[PDB]
Amino acid sequence: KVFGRCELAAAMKRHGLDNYRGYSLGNWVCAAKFESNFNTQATNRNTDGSTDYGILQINSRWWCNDGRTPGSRNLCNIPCSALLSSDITASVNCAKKIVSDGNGMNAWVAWRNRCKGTDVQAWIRGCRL
Ligand SMILES: [Au+]
Ligand SMILES: [Au+]
Ligand SMILES: [Au+]
Repeated sequence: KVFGRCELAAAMKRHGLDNYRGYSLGNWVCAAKFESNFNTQATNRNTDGSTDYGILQINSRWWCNDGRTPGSRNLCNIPCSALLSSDITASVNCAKKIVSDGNGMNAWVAWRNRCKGTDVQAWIRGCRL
């Protein structure tokens, strides 16, 4: 599914991402925009052989098993295809774990390069939350 901006904001809000680890909702919406263009099905291969899955582009090197990422971990203990569902619960729950691990949202390259230090509240503007 390709979410609408305020549609994703609302769904991320109900799953408890708004100020989760101090990251306002706009950070999560901004990161999803630039990671996946709000598309739950987005998949992108990394140069290292891993693949990024879903609306928050969670990586197979560390977080999920896709069956083809040799020498890697599955710390969310999920097949990566679970990250492509139109229900974003699995992506969210895995991301809480990622963002909690000491590197915060800097684990998301699109966030660090396109969201961090920006006026991210603009991503939730006009949304009913
Ligand atoms: Au949801
Ligand atoms: Au949830
Ligand atoms: Au994020």
